Parts: sequence; C-alpha cells; structure tokens
Amino acid sequence: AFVIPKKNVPTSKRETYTEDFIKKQIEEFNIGKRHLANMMGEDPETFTQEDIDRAIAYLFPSGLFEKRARPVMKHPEQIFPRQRAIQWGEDGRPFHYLFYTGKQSYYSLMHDVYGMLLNLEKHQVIGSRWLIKEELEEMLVEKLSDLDYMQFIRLLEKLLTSQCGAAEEEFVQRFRRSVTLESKKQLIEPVQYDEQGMAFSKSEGKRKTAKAEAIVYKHGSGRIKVNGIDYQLYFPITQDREQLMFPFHFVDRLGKHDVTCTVSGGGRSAQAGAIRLAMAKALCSFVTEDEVEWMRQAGLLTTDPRVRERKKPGQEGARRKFTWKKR
Amino acid sequence: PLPVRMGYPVKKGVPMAKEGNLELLKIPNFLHLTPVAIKKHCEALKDFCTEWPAALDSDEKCEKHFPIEIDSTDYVSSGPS
Amino acid sequence: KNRAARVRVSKGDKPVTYEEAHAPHYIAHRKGWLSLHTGNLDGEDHAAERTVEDVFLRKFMWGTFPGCLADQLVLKRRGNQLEICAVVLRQLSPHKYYFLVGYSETLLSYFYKCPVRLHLQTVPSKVVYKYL
Amino acid sequence: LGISIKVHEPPRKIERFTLLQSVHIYKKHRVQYEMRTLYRCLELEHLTGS
Amino acid sequence: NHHTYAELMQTLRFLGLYRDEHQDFMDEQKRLKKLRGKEKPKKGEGKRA
Amino acid sequence: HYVDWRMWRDVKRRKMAYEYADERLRINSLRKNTILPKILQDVADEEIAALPRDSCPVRIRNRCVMTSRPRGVKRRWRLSRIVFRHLADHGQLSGIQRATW
Amino acid sequence: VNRDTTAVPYVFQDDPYLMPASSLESRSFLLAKKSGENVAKFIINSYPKYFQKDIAEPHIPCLMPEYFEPQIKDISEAALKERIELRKVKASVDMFDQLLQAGTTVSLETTNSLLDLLCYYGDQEPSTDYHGVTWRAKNNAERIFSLMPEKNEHSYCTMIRGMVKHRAYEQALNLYTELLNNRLHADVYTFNALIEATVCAINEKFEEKWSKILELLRHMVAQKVKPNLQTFNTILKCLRRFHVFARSPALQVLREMKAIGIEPSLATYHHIIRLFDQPGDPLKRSSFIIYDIMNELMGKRFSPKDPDDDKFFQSAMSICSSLRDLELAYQVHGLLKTGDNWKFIGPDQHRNFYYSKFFDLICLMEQIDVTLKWYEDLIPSAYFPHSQTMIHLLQALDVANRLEVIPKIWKDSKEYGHTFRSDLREEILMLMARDKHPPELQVAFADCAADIKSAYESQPIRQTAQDWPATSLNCIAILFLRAGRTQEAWKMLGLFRKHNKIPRSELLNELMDSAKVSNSPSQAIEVVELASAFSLPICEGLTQRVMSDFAINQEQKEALSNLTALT
Amino acid sequence: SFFTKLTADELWKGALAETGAGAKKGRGKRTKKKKRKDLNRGQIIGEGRYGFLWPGLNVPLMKNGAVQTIAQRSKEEQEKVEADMIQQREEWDRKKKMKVKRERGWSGNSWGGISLGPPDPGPCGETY
Amino acid sequence: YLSGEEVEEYECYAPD
RNA sequence: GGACCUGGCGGUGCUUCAUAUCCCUCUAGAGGAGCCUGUUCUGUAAUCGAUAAACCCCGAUCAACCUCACCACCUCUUGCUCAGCCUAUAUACCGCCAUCUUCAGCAAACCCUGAUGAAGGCUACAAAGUAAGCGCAAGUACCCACGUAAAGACGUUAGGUCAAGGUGUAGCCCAUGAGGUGGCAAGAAAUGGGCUACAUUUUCUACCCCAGAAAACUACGAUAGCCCUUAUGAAACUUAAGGGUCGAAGGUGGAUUUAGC
Ligand SMILES: [K+]
Ligand SMILES: [K+]
Ligand SMILES: [K+]
Ligand SMILES: [K+]
Ligand SMILES: [K+]
Ligand SMILES: [K+]
Ligand SMILES: [K+]
Ligand SMILES: [Mg+2]
Ligand SMILES: [Mg+2]
Ligand SMILES: [Mg+2]
Ligand SMILES: [Mg+2]
Ligand SMILES: [Mg+2]
Ligand SMILES: [Mg+2]
Ligand SMILES: [Mg+2]
Ligand SMILES: [Mg+2]
Ligand SMILES: [Mg+2]
Ligand SMILES: [Mg+2]
Ligand SMILES: [Mg+2]
Ligand SMILES: [Mg+2]
Ligand SMILES: [Mg+2]
Ligand SMILES: [Mg+2]
Ligand SMILES: [Mg+2]
Ligand SMILES: [Mg+2]
Ligand SMILES: [Mg+2]
Ligand SMILES: [Mg+2]
Ligand SMILES: [Mg+2]
Ligand SMILES: [Mg+2]
Repeated sequence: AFVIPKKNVPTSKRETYTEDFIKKQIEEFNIGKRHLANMMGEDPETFTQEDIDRAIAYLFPSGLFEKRARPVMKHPEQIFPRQRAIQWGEDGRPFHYLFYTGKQSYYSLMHDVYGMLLNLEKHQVIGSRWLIKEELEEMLVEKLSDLDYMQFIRLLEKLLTSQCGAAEEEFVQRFRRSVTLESKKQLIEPVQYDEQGMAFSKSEGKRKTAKAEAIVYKHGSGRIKVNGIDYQLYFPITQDREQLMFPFHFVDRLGKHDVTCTVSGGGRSAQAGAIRLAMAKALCSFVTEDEVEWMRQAGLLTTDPRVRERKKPGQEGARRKFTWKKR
Repeated sequence: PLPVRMGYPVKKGVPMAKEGNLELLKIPNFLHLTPVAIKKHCEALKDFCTEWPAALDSDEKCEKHFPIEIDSTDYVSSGPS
Repeated sequence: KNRAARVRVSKGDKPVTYEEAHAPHYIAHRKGWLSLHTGNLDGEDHAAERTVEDVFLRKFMWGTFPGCLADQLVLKRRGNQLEICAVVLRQLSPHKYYFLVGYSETLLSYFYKCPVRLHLQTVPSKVVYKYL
Repeated sequence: LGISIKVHEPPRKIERFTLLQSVHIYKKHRVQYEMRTLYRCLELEHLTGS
Repeated sequence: NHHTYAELMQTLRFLGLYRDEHQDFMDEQKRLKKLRGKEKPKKGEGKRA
Repeated sequence: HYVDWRMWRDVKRRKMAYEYADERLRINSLRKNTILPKILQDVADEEIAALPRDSCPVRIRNRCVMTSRPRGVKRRWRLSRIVFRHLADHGQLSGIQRATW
Repeated sequence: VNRDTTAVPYVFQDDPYLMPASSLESRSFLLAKKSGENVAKFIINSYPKYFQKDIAEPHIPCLMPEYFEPQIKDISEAALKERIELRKVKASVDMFDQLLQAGTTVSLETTNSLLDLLCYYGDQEPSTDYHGVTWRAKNNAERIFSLMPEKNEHSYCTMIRGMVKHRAYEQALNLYTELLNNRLHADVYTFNALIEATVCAINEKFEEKWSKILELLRHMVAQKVKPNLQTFNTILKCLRRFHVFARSPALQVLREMKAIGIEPSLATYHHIIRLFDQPGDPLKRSSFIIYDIMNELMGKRFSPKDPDDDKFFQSAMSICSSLRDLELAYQVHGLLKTGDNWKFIGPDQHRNFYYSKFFDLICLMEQIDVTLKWYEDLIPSAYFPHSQTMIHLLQALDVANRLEVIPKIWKDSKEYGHTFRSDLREEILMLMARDKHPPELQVAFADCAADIKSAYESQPIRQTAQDWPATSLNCIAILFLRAGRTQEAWKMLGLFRKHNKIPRSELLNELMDSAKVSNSPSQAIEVVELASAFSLPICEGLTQRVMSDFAINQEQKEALSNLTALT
Repeated sequence: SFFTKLTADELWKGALAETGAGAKKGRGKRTKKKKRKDLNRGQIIGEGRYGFLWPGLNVPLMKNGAVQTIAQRSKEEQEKVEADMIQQREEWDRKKKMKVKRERGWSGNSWGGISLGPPDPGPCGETY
Repeated sequence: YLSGEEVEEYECYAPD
C-alpha cells in the first residue's frame, strides 16, 4: 500500500448556517441593538431598523457606490440566506411523499393544482400580473427550470378559464403580484398671484446644457420677454421663434398670455428648446385637463434626454472610429 | 459591541463579519463622536467661549461700527509640514 | 485580456482575501482605499511625497513583521499624525509584537519627523473571502 | 456652543486623465482614472475670536 | 534620497530587524552560481588578461 | 543606490543647478533688458556661458522616481504611467479610482 | 471621560491576543515595548545620517538624533566645558590634566563644574546604550581637589555631598571640619548630607545621635542658612531605625515644619507613617497618627516636592489593612482620586501592592454587593489580581451565601493567569462541593468542575508527573454524582488507584446511592472493592449494606467473600 | 534601489516560469528545473550579520530577574552562529534528500503493478 | 514517484 | 495494411443569418494636389522596439544640449551602490497588454452510456445527467430602468514588451561597465495616417445670423519657401508665435477603400 496526494482541502467548500447559529446571531443583534441605542442616546425600546441604519451610516461612513458593500447591521433573518430544513428525520424517512422527485415543493404544488381542476369538472388583468420565476423559486424555496415555470403558469391560466369558486380564487391570488402602473398625467403647477393680483404659473425646462425658467401669466397680450429682451430680438433665427410659438399655437392661445422667462447655458437652439418646455409646463395650469394630455401626446411636456455623448479614448469621436489603416 | 458587517457578499453569502474585516478598518469611523459624547464635550468647552455683542444684531449694524473687513484663510492638510 | 490586480480563476483551491478578490474597477464601488490623506484632493499639495512615504511604509512593515501580516496595511493621516493599521497573525509571541511596535513606532517617527502609531489587530488565520 | 451655522454643498469636481494601458505600444488602448473632490461648506456668523 | 533608503534598510538587515526577501533571493542565486562554477572574476583577473 | 546611472546623472544635474541658481539668475537679469550697455551685456553672455554645463536647468529631466522612466511621467506624483497604475490599481493611491462616465 | 473598566491600561495593545492576561505579562509586555524603543533610539543615534532629513514644519527638536560626542578637538578651557556638559568623566579628567600640565589657567567655575560631575557619579562613567561603598579610595575627585589652587565654599560643598551620596559618611564629616577651620559657610544642600552622615556614620544609641543632629541644626542657624523640605525629610527618613525611641522626636520635627512655614509633603508623612508602623499592636499609636494625617490631607492636591512622594499611598494603605478599617481606606483612596493625585501611586510594583491591599480589604469588610462593583471597576482595568485576592474574593462570596458566582470567578481567574494555581483550584472545588445545592446550581458547579478537571489534566507541568491532590479528586467526583453525571464519576474512580489517593468517606456513600438507583450490583461491588484496597473501616460495614441492598450473584457473593477473606 | 525590490512570491513566480507558453502545452521540458525554496524558513526574527542581541526579540527579555541590555556577539561567537546555520541548511537539505524509495512494478519505468494503497474512505464513514 | 515523495493543540491564557 | 474516432480542410450541401453590416441602399471621407507626420527603402562613422488582421502621430500625454540607449575621439578602473551591464534569450518569465470579444462559454467533483474501445451524455405530452466555481447576467459610474462607459472567463496567435521595472539561464569585469567633448538623424524615391485646399451653402470686413464689398493670372488656395522680429533657453539657418515677401500645385480625384443608427 502507498499514499496518493490528497485532491483538495475540505475547507474549500460552501458553508451553511444551522438553526442554532441563527438563534445566537439573533441574540447578538438584540444586545447590539441596545448598545447602538445607548451610543446614540436614544430609548432602546423605540429603536427601529430605520434608526439603526441611520446610526450605522453616521458611525461608519462609507462612500462606496454599491450599497450592498457598505456597513450593515440588519436582523439575521434578513442577512442570512433562507435555508431549506432537513427533509428526513432520525430514522432516515423523508417527511414528504414526493421527496425522491428532488422537487417535492414544485411537484406538490402541481399535484394540488391538478387535483383542483379535476374537482371542478366533477362539479360542472390590468392591475395584476403573474409572479416571476425568481419569486416562485422563493415561495417554494427550490430551484426551477424555465420550462417548469411555464408549465405551472399554463396550469393556473387553465384554472382561471374554468368556473373557479372562492376556494379556487384565494389560491391563484397567492401567485398574483400587484403591478403598480405610474400615471402619465402631467402635474399641474399651482396658480400664484403677484403683488398686483395677476394670476401666473411658473415652471422650468432643460434642453442639452440650457436651463430655462418661465413665468406664464393667466392674462396678457402675447408678449414674451427673454432675459428682459423681446423674443424676436433675443431669437433672431426664425426657427427659434417657431419653437416659442409651438406650445401656445397647439392649444389655440396665441395672443392671450404674457411670459417673462430667463434662460442660461447652451446655444440658441438649446435655449429655445428649454424655453419651449418651460412655457409648456407652466401653460398647463391655464388649460383643461384634456388639453394638457394632448400636449403630452404632442411631445410638448417631455424633457428631451438627448445630450452630447462623451468621446471615448482610441477613437476619433463619440462613435466615429479612426481610419482602419490600409492593409 | 455591534454585529456590524461589511463587504459585497458572494452568491448565497453574507457580508463579512467584523473580525479581520479590512473594509471596516478602512473607514474613518465616528465612534469617538457619538451624540452623547459631542454634547458632553461641548458642555466643557462653554467656559472657553465669549459672548457676541448684543448691539451687533444685523450685518448693517456691524458695517456701521466696523467698516473694515479683513479676510484670511487657514488650510488644514495631512502631512509633516 | 486585462491583467492588472486580478487574481485569476483556478481549480477552486486558492484562498483570496476580500481585497485580492476585487479587480481595480471595483475600487470606490466595492472596496475602499488602503491609504487616506489629503494630497490627492483638488487644490492640495505634496501628493508626490505622500506617495513615496506610503510605498516605503508598506515595504518597511512587510520586512519588519515577516510572515505576520495577514492583509494589506491601512494607512491613515490626520494632521501630522500617521496611523498604521495592520491585521496580523497570532504566531509570534506577544513580547515580539510589543518589541516590534515599540521599535517600529520610534524608528518611523524619527525617519519622517512626525508622531507615528501602529495599531495591530490579530486574527488566528488569514481571512478567506472566496476560493478561486 | 450657541453658534449660528448654515450648511450647503458646493458642486463637486472630478479630475480625469488618460494613461496607456500596455507597457509597450497598443496606443489605442487606454486606462482612465479620476479623482473626485466633494465639498461641504459650514458658514458660521457672529462669533468672537475666542 | 535613494541613498538614505537603501543604506538605512541595508543597515537594518545587518542588524536583524528587517528581512529583505529580494536580497535573500539574490543571495541564494549568487550562492548557487559559485557551486555551479559561475563566479565573479577578480578585477584585473578576468577571462581576458 | 539610485535606480540607474541615468537617474544618477539627473540627481547630480539637479544638485548643481540648485547651487548656481542665484548666480545664473543674477547674470541673466543683466542680459534680459534693453537698459544696460551692450558692452556690459556681451560680457554677461560670456559669463553665463562659462558656467558648468550641468548648471543649466533645461538639462534636468523629470524621470520616474521609482523606475527612472524618462517619459510617461505624471508630474503630480512623479511616477511613470506603469508605476502609477500599479499603485492605483491596488487601491494604494488615496482617492484615485477608475474613471467611467 | 472616565476609565474604561472592560479595558486594560491604554499603554497595552487593545487586542485579545496582545492584551496582557496576567500581572507578569502586564510588566513584561511594557518592558518588551520599551526595549524596542531603546533599540530604535540606539540605531537612530548610531546612524544619525539616516535620520537627519527634517521635513517637519514646525521643526520638532525631539525627533532629531542626539550627538553625545565632543566636537571641539582643541585643548583649552572652552573645550573642557564641552566634555563636562556631555558628562564625560574620563575625557574631562584627561583634558583637565593635559590642560594643567601645559600650564594654562583653568577657571574656578570650571574646576568646580568638574567636581560636580566626578562627585556625583564617583569618578565613574554614566550608563550608556551600548559601547557596599563606591567612593573609590583612588578617585580623581580627591586628587583634583587637592591639586586645586583656590577652593571656595562651592568646592567643599560638592565634595561633601558626593561623599555622602556614595556612602563615604566618615570622610564627609572630616571634610566638614576643614570647611569650618577655613572660616567658610556651607549651604542647605551640604547640611542635608551631613545630617544623613551623622546618623549613618557610626552605630550608637538614639540619645547620642539625636544630640549631634540638633547640633547640626543649631549650626545651620548660626550660619544664617535656612532649612528646606529635604532637611526635615532626611531627619525623619534617618530616624526610621530607632522606631519607638524616635516616635515623639519625629513628631517634634513635623510641628516645627508647620510653624517655620515649610509645608509637609506626601514624603513627610510617608516617613512618619513608616516610623510609627512598627511591627506590633498598631492600635496603641498608629491608629490616631493615620487618622490625623488624613484629616489634614483631606481634599488637597499635591505637587512633586520630594523624591519619596510616590510612596505615601502605598504606605498609608498598608496600615488600613493592618487596622482592618475600611472607612479609613476609602479616605486614602479618596485622596488618591482628587485632582491629579493618582499620579503619586508609584511604579508598577507600588500600584499592585496598593490595589492588592485595597481590594483584599474590600472583600473582607465590605458588603458583597459593593465588593463585586469594585471587582469590576479595578480588575483588569486598574490591576491584575494576585491569586491570593481571588481566594479572598471566594471567601467573601462564601460568607455572603452567594455561590452562584463561583463559575464566574473561575472563568476570570483563567483570564488572569491563575489556571494552574493549586491553592486556587483546590479552594474553588472545596467551596463548590462543601454542601448540596438545588439542581440548577449543582449542574453549574459540575460544568466548572469539568473545566477544572481539564486544567489538572492539561497542566504545563505535564512533563512532571501530574499532581492530583486528594481533595481535588474527591470534590470533582462528588460534583459529578450530585449533578447526575454518574458516567463521568465512575470513570474517575480509576484515578484514585493510579495516583494512590485515599477516597473520601462521603464519596463512597454517594456512589452507593447512585448504584441502588441504577440497581447495578457490579458497580456496588466496585465501590466495596475500592474501599477494601485502602482498608477503610466503613468498608466492612459497607459490605453489610451492599448485601442487603443489592441482589448478590454467586460470582458477586464469592467476590464479597474474597474481600471478606481479606477482612 | 530599495524601491525596485519585489516580494519573494513575485520573484519565485517569475524565476520558476510555471505560467507561460512553455508550461501551457509543455512546449518546454525540464530535465533541469528551478525548484522553489522558502528562504524565510530557517530565519529567526532579530538575527543579523552584526550579531546584535536584542532583548525581547531574539534573546530573553529578562535575565536573573533583571532586564537585559543591548549586546553584540563576539566575532568568534558570531562565526559559530553563522557556521551552525550553514550546517543546519545542509542538514535540512540532507533530510529532504533522504526520501523513502518505492518498489518498481513490472519494469523500472512501467506503472503496471504498482500499489496505490486502499481506496479512500467514503463520505458515510465507509472504509476499505 | 519511485524516488519518493516527501514534501514534509492545547491553549492557555498567560502561557509559559 | 484494415476499421473507426477526433481535428484540420473542402473551387463542401441545406436552412437561417450579420444592422453601421457581407452586398446594394444613406452621409461624409481616403485614393489625385501641397503641406504635417509615421514607416519603408536609400544614405550616414552614427541607436533600439512595433512592423497581416491585431505595425505604421506605434513605446513618445513627444529627440536643438539634456533626454540617449547611437557614432568618433579622449579619459577613469573596488567604480552613485556590500559594484556595474539599455549585453544575448519575450522560444525561461513576472509585470502590463493586443486578438477573437461588435464572443458565451470554461469547468473541479460525481454519475450513467458504448461489452468498462478511442468516445458520448438532448428531446418539457422530456429519453441520464447533477454540478461548486469563473465569465456572461445582475449591480455600480455618467444625465433614467435607455444609452455610453466599465466589465468581458477559459482558450487561440511560443502574439507584443528582457529598452518601464524586476528577474531565470548564458555572457562582459582595464570593459559588452562608467565619465567627458563634438556629432548623426538626410531624401533619389515609394507608401500609411492626418491637415489645408480646390471655392459662390464661397472669400473679406462689421456683426454673432434682416449688412456692405470681393469673386479667375492682383480671385479662391501654403500652417510651404525666402527675409525680419519676438518668446523660451547658456545655446535657435534649426523650436514656436507674429509680420513682410512670395501667390505654386490644386479646378472635387481610376481600380480600390474608411467611418457612422
Ligand atoms: K470533420
Ligand atoms: K480625396
Ligand atoms: K507574456
Ligand atoms: K525586462
Ligand atoms: K534577462
Ligand atoms: K561603456
Ligand atoms: K491622407
Ligand atoms: Mg465628428
Ligand atoms: Mg481592452
Ligand atoms: Mg526637457
Ligand atoms: Mg531502470
Ligand atoms: Mg493624397
Ligand atoms: Mg526605426
Ligand atoms: Mg524588428
Ligand atoms: Mg520582436
Ligand atoms: Mg503580426
Ligand atoms: Mg542628443
Ligand atoms: Mg551600455
Ligand atoms: Mg510571447
Ligand atoms: Mg443599463
Ligand atoms: Mg470598453
Ligand atoms: Mg457585465
Ligand atoms: Mg514570438
Ligand atoms: Mg552628447
Ligand atoms: Mg508663410
Ligand atoms: Mg534671446
Ligand atoms: Mg490672393
């Protein structure tokens, strides 16, 4: 007999956190929670997780861009990854009758859903979405294929199309996650009053490097002042004046409002674009809600995100490459 | 005495514990400047301070009595010099 | 392929520390700086001198505590104070660690003409972040 | 200490510069570095020299 | 002052307070080159005479 | 104990230039005006030209202080691009990071 | 900010591996760090050119190398003064001889400055980093003094002080006679030395010595010399020998100080404290001397005036323990805590003696609820305890009937370097196993006994045969039984035979009760077999108990018959 | 130059040349191979050529209950230390040279017939 | 391989 | 020699393909002119490296001296260094990178198939695969979740760098080392990249977009040549800036070819 060199070190393997470990980790978190409250001179009883996060950010200031890499004193439940419990006892018998499938939680759910579809036969959108695979993989605490996810959803949809009762509705709702839709409705600036009592609204606009702030008066004769100058003197280019016309013309209010705006930065076109957006946003305070939605759909209330692209090293421009030398 | 952790965690891992944690050693911590300490420190430093003249309530009143303003700048940097 | 400060994938048997496991693009994102001073701030002077001093202190401590350092040094400057924070192992007897602290603090204080302090944190073994 | 203090954050400064990536040739391949300088300004008013 | 740094650390190495791993490496390579017959000649007693 | 002989020549050039700076500054002032007689300026031309060649500051070269590389040096840190990056890429240069934007 | 009670002193490295775990390491860790400082300074001074670049602004004079060598190589007076400032005894003598042979004039001020150097060090070189009576009969000081052309008061004074410092008491008195024959006047500092020589020159009865001193003091008044604090401190320090005879004379010195206007320092009372604290019954006198000394010192901040000021608190506490007065001890400690009086405690040996006598008096005369507050405030923050204070602490827990703290004292004892103290482990086990306790406490005492057992098993004297005292083995076994860890107790019985230690009667009776519960006859015979080996009288009576109590198999009955045959 | 020196790991990685196109495809063969040697192995912290005795680092801190002072070994006493360390280095090399030979198989260069020992113990405390 | 392959506890507070 | 497997290759099949992408299509260019600059060749007593894609304003975010490593001449020999070498070897290497990558794969440890052959291991109404880890991804930077950066494994080209530094092996040690003085770096030419042009969507001036003149041998067009001045420097026919003089080729460029969503 002789010796072969050992292949690897047993420490070079993934670790696991037993339930006893988490139980002691929680006892440290509760004792440290009282220490941290004592450090900051706060009542330990009313010390919340939001206070812990604030105190840890002060005591251990970290500027790392990735928040996950910053100091964290969270409850062990959140910190440690959820661990599936033992699936058999001391005698070695698995607890679940589908253990030897390797996917007892997934196939137990398919068995429960398939059984419900049978009982129905014997008896006989906008605000909700289906949970994603990464959320199903957490409800089950199991790893799932892409097709496994599809098969489960195809089976739930087949359950909605049937005459599902109340018991068959609480079940499907467990796997439906509410989808929040942001409202595209434009926010209307408040209507203010000046010393003389003239109603006006104020807003701001940005185009490239130009920034504009416009004051639109409820009543007027069509005068537009840009940095104290008549708009046609400030904007001698006919296209820059057309941009100022666009918001008012689109809602049929030429010659009905007075505007005093200030713009800085950028060029002549960027300044006209910034003023167009500033006037349009302020003008929304004096038109009907339907008119404000038509301006939105006309592109009059959206900040243009198109800004200059940086030059990269090793190329002539933002996109242009150096000549590929003749070979 | 805090179970503070720091470090980008590995897949299915946790931020590294404080023991032997270089990332926590790299931080300029403020453990010596807790709100309780700052307030006790400032209670001791009140004997070193003087009272601003009450007559000088506004900037315009200071200008009337003290028309000259002298600006100087001190620079605090790290190093031997 | 980029090489700079990248520990390369192997067979899964090489222990790397948190610092060694992060390439340069993660600096200021996942890992901080090993030295903190004011020389590299806008409008600040003496960056060249602070850099040479730091390169020396790292070599000085490596050879003064041979086989004892368990991670890179953290160098802190406040005013004229120079603080050296080192994670060391628990192999050398404590008497030798006190000798080398007294010796190193005094020698470096006279070399750079500033109050120097050395702070040692001991670990039973090199802290392993992952096995590459 | 009873001192009137106001605070604001002046705009940050980012100094960027480019260096060659390789030790030799390969001009078109560079590594870019930056130094970020952030500011906070504490403004105290109406305080004596002591 | 490269003289100060080199001379200081060399002095500390002879005093036993600084371990120069690089120098130790060079000392081992120089030791094995003598045993291999590749020794530095005496000035004036080079291969050309 | 300097990196190489070329760094040593620059070290000597910087020491000699420091010693002759005042002398050279004064002689140059006589040559850099239209006030003094040409007869006096012509003599000053000979006087500054007779000083040692390595007293001339234009002969000083900013080499990398750790590798003696004569080009690719960043004046602020006095390091070659290669040495700077090695220190920067290991997070040992305070406040310096890779630039993405 | 106040002292952190969970931490060791600030000078130590705040790390669990580098923190001192004992009073020995507390002393040795600082000496190792100080050694490194000396090694660094030795190198800095040996190779100063490496440490001459001054980049600090403002300049730091205390971070530059020191130059101990003379830079003037000419032979002249101004070159001798340099070697005197550097304290070069040999070089200065050689430079003085050569200068004298050449015939050049050396000033008087300089000649005296050379005597001050020789007379202080005794013509010997001061200690450096690296290269009985001590008044050498052949000494440069006496020679230069004789050759001296003109001698002033200062010349004699420095000769008289140096002789007394080096224990040449008889020569210094002889020289004091010439000074008077030459119509010269000495200073207070010379008189201080002469008082010391008068007492130490010869051994005589107190009355003879007390008459000479009063003659020196009267002489000091004839010469218009005013006595200083050290004059009275030397008198009291020198009267220590006579003890009872000097008790009333010593108190006459103190009353004289107050009137004259010199203010007694901490050293003035330390010497009075030591003088009255003679072996005997201190209640007669020492009681009211220390009570009056503290009422005077109450609420006084002290400044350094005498070299022996750092010995009062160590001396004062020593009497409080002897008198067993805890109210007095708090006043002494209260005086140590006012202002900056804590700096007069003394070196590490004086700090540990003061705190040992102080804490040992707390455990004795203080309530246990307060004693455990001092135990946390002082240890390890102020000092590391000696093993005899851990015992004094256990004796205090016992008297208070608070034995649930014993497992804590053992945990702390290990952290202070007392893991392998025999007197301590025996004390802990005896108290734990002295009487039976509720099941909750008994289980805790058995977890500690196991840890103590491990200490006996893993001693560092393991190279030598393990010494398992008889009491320790009996106590450890009894604690396992009373806790229900019978399996561990039965295993230990082998160690009574291996080490040949007599089993205790109580242990044998409790083993039977554990057998009758398990109904194991073999184990019951194993007990009778053990007591039979030692020929204990209870065994013969125990054999009767085993017969009735347990069913005896024919093999077991014959086994008992075999022991009966031995009977 | 002091600043041009590297660590022992960097020097051995270069000198050994274990990574490279030679070692990728075994394009280079190694009848003579550079072998890594640990040069900090027999080195004692505090020991230098000058033979200084630093209290608390290489000699005991206290001797006869008193703190030792800085001392230096005599020229003769230091030669013995140097000679003793050289002998210890050949003794260490001689111990490594003394490696137990294994029996050959069907032929000197053949693997056939050579014993590999018992199979490794299985995960469930199984042994063979 | 046939030449040979020879690459070739208790803790205390305040130890001695 | 037989049979089979893998790889390579096929003026090899079929199907779907490439998004600034292989072709056409879209816009501005290169290829012609002058100049700037790199390389080649030639020349010189007079460096070196890169040199198909992946070299050619490349190492250099830079050479009048210095830098410098080159040539000629002279000088020094324990030498700035407990020496030194920009000497050989990038086919011994570390270090830092190019390339596919404008990729998505690599793979420890097991398990099963082929009779336990080299080899192979997928079917979702599923038929032997499970896989830590690395990469992609995610996340972070910049102005968003977009975009652009950054990142981009293993492996491919013994790809590039011994002249960044360090270093294995081999070589020099009165010389292949060190120092000084002066000097080289030109163009008969070919070629790559770039700049300015050839003009009327132009030229000049005012203005910074409601103008007046110019407009073919006194127009457009040199950032070139020649002369002068100034700036830097010890040193400038030489480097840069400005002025004067001069007013050339060029009249929108064949095959071919670059970049951009
Ligand atoms: K094929
Ligand atoms: K063209
Ligand atoms: K390579
Ligand atoms: K190299
Ligand atoms: K080489
Ligand atoms: K040469
Ligand atoms: K071109
Ligand atoms: Mg462009
Ligand atoms: Mg790249
Ligand atoms: Mg230059
Ligand atoms: Mg053979
Ligand atoms: Mg062309
Ligand atoms: Mg070339
Ligand atoms: Mg070539
Ligand atoms: Mg090549
Ligand atoms: Mg190629
Ligand atoms: Mg040249
Ligand atoms: Mg050469
Ligand atoms: Mg290669
Ligand atoms: Mg994105
Ligand atoms: Mg990129
Ligand atoms: Mg990515
Ligand atoms: Mg090659
Ligand atoms: Mg030359
Ligand atoms: Mg011209
Ligand atoms: Mg000039
Ligand atoms: Mg013209």
